[PDB]
Amino acid sequence: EGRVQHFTGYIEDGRGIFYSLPDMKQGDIIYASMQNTGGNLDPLVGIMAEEIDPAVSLGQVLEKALDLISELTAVADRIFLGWDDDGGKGYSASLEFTIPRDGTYHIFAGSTITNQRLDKFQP
Amino acid sequence: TYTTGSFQLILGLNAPQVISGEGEPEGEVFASLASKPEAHVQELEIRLDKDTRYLTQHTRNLQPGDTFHALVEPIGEAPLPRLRLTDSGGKPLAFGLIDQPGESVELNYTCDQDICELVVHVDGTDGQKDSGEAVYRLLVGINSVFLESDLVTVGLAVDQIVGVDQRSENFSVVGTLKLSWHDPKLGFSPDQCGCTVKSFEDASIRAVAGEINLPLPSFSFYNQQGNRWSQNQVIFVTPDGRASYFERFTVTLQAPDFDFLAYPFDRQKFSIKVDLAVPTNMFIFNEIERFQQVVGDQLGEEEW
Amino acid sequence: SVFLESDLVTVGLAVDQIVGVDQRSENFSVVGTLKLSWHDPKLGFSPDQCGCTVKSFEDASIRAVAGEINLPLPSFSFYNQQGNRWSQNQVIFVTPDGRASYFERFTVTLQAPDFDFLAYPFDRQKFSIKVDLAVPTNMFIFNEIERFQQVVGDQLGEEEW
Ligand SMILES: [Ca+2]
Ligand SMILES: [Ca+2]
Ligand code: NA
Ligand code: NA
Repeated sequence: EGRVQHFTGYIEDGRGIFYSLPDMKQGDIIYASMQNTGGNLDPLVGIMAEEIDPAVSLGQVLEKALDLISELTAVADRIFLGWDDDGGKGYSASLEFTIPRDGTYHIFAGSTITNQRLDKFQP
Repeated sequence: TYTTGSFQLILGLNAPQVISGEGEPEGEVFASLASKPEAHVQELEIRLDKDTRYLTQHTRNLQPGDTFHALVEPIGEAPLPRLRLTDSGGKPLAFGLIDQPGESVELNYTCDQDICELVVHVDGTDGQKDSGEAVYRLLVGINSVFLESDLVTVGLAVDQIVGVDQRSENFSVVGTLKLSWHDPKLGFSPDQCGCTVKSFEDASIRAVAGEINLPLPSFSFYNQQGNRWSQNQVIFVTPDGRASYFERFTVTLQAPDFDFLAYPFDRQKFSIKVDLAVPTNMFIFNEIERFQQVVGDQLGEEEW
Repeated sequence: SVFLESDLVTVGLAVDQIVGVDQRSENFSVVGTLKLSWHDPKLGFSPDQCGCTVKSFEDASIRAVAGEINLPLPSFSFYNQQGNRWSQNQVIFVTPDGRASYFERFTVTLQAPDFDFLAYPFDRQKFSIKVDLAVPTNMFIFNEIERFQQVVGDQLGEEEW
């Protein structure tokens, strides 16, 4: 009947927290759901088997007054094997991922890059 | 006439409980939503002064499955502005792509959630405002494309100029205030009361909005000193969404537009400013109601 | 950031009318405009609930809004206030970011025993409008002065003082 875990955490600056999954199996289906419980955080949840650092070029995407959906889509799709953007529940802060091969994987729990204001667009 | 609003529909197949007011969902599904779509398109010429250089317009309400197109164009040789679309929260859904010739910055989007509630942005953030008059044609569409401010007709009349403080540069006046305004979201359904009219008495538009938890055109006398003595205060709401406010009042107002330099041969301005307390994008004054003589001629009285 | 720092408020003031001076009782009255803007992440508004950038609390005292929200805010008092103040267009705005602002046109009566009328009419005077916080330095402090409008507004004909 499925197996479930709970976690609570804090995204401090925008930069995310890593959770390690050892002994993942070929075929097994990972379900992840990330809900805001305080602050203005719009969640981003993702999966990767290799630890290469998202903060630096996500930092570089912020620097661009550039469109952006395409720029962020391209970066995300390249850095994560599967990913999803909080958008409350409208963007269904949640994914389903079937594990391609045996090994240790890591899920990323953090912030997306969004605009919050109507008075100016500064994401 | 035809009537409007929201409803709860209970459908039952071999279920006598449904005609008794009793809808608890049960059993196998038999029914749902039955069927290009319908389109809606709007003009507006937006204008971008030194005063106003970012502008946003809240869209009204797209069904999952709906496509949104928008195009800006220069009126004179004014610069191509930055265009984008966004949700009510400000998360971006699109950007403006400047076109093949380079005369129109166009943008495109079709809709995800069972409510998409979109917001269009255009900015003249790009350069220093040289004479502050570059103006644009904005085209918009889905497939009343923009949700509009409901329109209030305000009226005022004065019965007595009852005090003038020459030292402190203020005065006092007695008068009558009326606002009438048609908002469907106000709508009273008649069988509850058994009447055409619902009355709220002895309270401030503000207070009634709070009680009802909806938006209303609240206001303040701009230069009011302290408190105002308001009598025959009332707000009327009919079923239709037609609404009215009536208030005789006695208010004390600061007017530093006084100059007493050529006293007694001076002349003066008594200005009674009534501002709203909500932006232009929700309510605006649209008409002036001459509901009575504006200034009430008792001439013997005489001081001013 | 290993020690907990006071969040930093930028306050601003401007006067529109010097409307009363009581020379006997050594006080005066003034009409003006008060603004405090201050960034506190702890009332972060998440946008999809309201469907807006802005959350507004209107017609109440920072104190009262803190009480309603049950969190800490930079409340203040005009220091030498006599009796009550007539406050209009009162409001406090909070965006998602934790950026917050207070706006209040007011009409207040202030005790100034810094009056000396010894060389009347050749006397000169100080109208001081002191705005203290009501919370210590270790929670909130004033960090900037906002020149949001002309501080004193030049109508020169008016003339008494
Ligand atoms: Ca003294
Ligand atoms: Ca004057
Ligand atoms: Na009089
Ligand atoms: Na005076």
